[PDB]
Amino acid sequence: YTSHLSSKTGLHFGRLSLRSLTAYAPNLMLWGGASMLGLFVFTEGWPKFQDTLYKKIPLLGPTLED
Amino acid sequence: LTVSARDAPTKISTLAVKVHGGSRYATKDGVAHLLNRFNFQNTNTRSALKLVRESELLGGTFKSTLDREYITLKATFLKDDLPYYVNALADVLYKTAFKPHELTESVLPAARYDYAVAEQCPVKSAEDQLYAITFRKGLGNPLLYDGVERVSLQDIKDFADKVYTKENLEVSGENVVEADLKRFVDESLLSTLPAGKSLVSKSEPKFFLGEENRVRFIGDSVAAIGIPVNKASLAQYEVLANYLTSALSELSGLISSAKLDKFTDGGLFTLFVRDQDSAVVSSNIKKIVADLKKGKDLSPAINYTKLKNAVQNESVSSPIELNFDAVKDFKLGKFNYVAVGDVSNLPYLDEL
Amino acid sequence: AQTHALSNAAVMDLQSRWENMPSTEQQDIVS
Amino acid sequence: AEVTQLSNGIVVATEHNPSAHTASVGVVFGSGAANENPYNNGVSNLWKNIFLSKENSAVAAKEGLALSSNISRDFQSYIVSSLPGSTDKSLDFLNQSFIQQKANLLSSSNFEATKKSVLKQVQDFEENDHPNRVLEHLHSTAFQNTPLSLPTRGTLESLENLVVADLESFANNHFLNSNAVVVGTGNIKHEDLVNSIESKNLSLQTGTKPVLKKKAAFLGSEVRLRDDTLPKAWISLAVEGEPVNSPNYFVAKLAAQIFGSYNAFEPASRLQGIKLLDNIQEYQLCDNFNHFSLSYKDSGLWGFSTATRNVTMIDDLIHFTLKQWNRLTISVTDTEVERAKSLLKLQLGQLYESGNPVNDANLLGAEVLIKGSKLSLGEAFKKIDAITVKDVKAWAGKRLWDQDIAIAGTGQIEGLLDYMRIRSDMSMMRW
Repeated sequence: YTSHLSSKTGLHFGRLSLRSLTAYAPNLMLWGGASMLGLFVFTEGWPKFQDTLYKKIPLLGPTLED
Repeated sequence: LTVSARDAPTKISTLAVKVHGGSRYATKDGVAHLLNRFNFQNTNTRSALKLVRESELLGGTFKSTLDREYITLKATFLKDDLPYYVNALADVLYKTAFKPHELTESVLPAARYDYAVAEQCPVKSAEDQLYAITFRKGLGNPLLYDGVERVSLQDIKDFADKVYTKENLEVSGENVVEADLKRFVDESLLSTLPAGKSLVSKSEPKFFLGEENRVRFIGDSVAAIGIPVNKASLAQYEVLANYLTSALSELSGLISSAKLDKFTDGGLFTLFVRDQDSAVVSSNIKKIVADLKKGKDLSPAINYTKLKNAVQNESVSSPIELNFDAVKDFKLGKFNYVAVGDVSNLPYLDEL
Repeated sequence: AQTHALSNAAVMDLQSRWENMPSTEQQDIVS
Repeated sequence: AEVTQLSNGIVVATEHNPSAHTASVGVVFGSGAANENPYNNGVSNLWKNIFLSKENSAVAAKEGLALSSNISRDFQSYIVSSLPGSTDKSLDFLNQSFIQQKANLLSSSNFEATKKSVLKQVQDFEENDHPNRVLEHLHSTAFQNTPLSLPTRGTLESLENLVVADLESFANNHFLNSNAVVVGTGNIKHEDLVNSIESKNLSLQTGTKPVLKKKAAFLGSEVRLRDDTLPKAWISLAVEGEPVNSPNYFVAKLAAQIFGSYNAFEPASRLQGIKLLDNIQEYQLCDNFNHFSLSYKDSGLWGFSTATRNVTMIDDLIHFTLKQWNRLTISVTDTEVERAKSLLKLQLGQLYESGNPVNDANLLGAEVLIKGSKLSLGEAFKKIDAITVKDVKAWAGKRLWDQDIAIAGTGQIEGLLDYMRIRSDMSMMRW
């Protein structure tokens, strides 16, 4: 490169760069996915949440009858 | 400012600027080393690293060595990245900034570390003592800032303006096409540095022989010896140095080094003896000096010396082509001495 | 040539582990 | 200027280069420390030393030529340097005093003097050096019960228990013609191409090398020699690299050169660098780096060697280096990869094209035995620009992620936490 190499500066708010966020986007996306998965796991006794969970999974969780 | 280069099919290259200055030309003792460690940083034109880390990003590294009379600056690069490196090197060789508040933290700790790791080994101390006692306040000087005098930034700048100048300079690089460099220095600041004067020496430096020194270092004993050599007869000492240091002669399993440092118009034949104890050294050096003074035929090592000398050369600035044919004999005359480590057992100069 | 006192690391290696030796100098040492 | 190879009984190779003018001719035997059993260790060392002493005394006195050697794991690089116009004499001496005859060489007196000299040398190496010692220990602990862990120098117990017969037996079981070559790096063209094959100029002991029953393996371990007498500290991580002749040599070399060397007491190194170097430099943590990824024909080692000065702050240095390796295998900036490519290019250019013919000759011998043909650096440069972030991601997902490590250091290691504080934190639980 004779002589100037035509450097460009990437966007960054100090430490986080656009490259790092692009690399981490699916990671954080399914980390939020796993977080909500565990949230559904933790809650089972709410009649509202139990009612919501009953319909979406009807072939594994038909457990409401006395 | 005459330059030279050599063409190479290989696709790695390096350029060197050989400033004809260093310890010998330092007005104050501890300024050459500090200047050299002060060299590649904080140009006025571009920052210390914000525009020199791009050298590594671009495929090349920087180096600024030191010697007895060469402030050598080197840079190894690829073939297609030459003009930027020439411009950067000329910029650093432009006495640019020498910022005041960037010495008490930048280079002085580096100088102290370098001195500490270069003074533990008694070989270096023996070399320094031998040079100082043989050359006085001429060629010899302390190669390293030991802090004995306070040296001020004004003095550093004065030395830099004394040595860094267009006329007293030289540039050479290998694996670089000649035309590129021959027309690239002029397209750079190296055409604008003021023309000082060539600090070369017309005649041989004055030498002193016979005197000896001693110290009381804590460690392995070493018993250096030195000879003064002039340019008229310098082949004999080189061939003898290689004869000793090799395995050709029996004085091989006890000596540590017998190198011959080369100057413009002279040098010091040195040699060393070192051992863990403080009794083997005395007998070893006694027999070595006795046999050397006896006088040994030296011709059947010329081919070995020629091979080692030729293989030693790696730089474009080839030293003078020594004539290795007028070597017939040798007989030691007058010499010098330095003793380091313990002294109570090492022999004096009278009975050696 | 009828070596005498064949006392090298070979014999200790023989007594210690014979199976791990690579089946090639075995003939030499038995010879 | 192009390397030439053939196969006429004994492989002959040549890397012509009329740049330098120090002709070198020698042999590169494809065996060494890896090709020999634990009980008789320093046999190669003893060979090299008896040569390097008595043959040196012979050659210099007779003619002008300085002979060197080298043993790394499976070489005996008995390179015999010479002048450009003095190669025939060097070849004649080599074939008259190394292959045969060995009677004028292995006198009991010369052998015994060399034996005591070797003992003294290995002893003071054990008592003085330190980074080399921990590297040798790292090899000896990574490859337990395998003909690769034994060092290239040997142990005093193994050194003392061999006199003549073992030396001759190893000579006749490894100095054959099947796995021995000739290398002529320097400025010769084809005189070596024809003079090696002559009426009798040929190595004795026709046959084949005895094949090793087991080649190599790996397993995590520690060999620490904690002694507070020594001033500094020494550690050396390791992860199993990639063997030669594999489509992973150069990508591993780049994955090592990303982090790069570092010397904390240099004005021209602290300022440059990448994240770990800055985050170390804020405090005082370390004093040296050496990212090395060594490879051998059986298996290779990707290592990380330091020799610090601070003693209380070992854990933080290790933690930061591990998090940086995880960062390497999770996400790398494009500029980092480009800088690594450029640096590795220049490093290879310096290493393979150093003016000293001996280095080039040894490397050519290594490659010709292992690869089967020399890989000219032109192809290396052509195939190195193709290395891309996805490839390095993929390679690190295999060699690095949750793989057993081996460390071994001598000094004040005591501050170092034993195993589960340096192993189970290579993923940091959030990838």
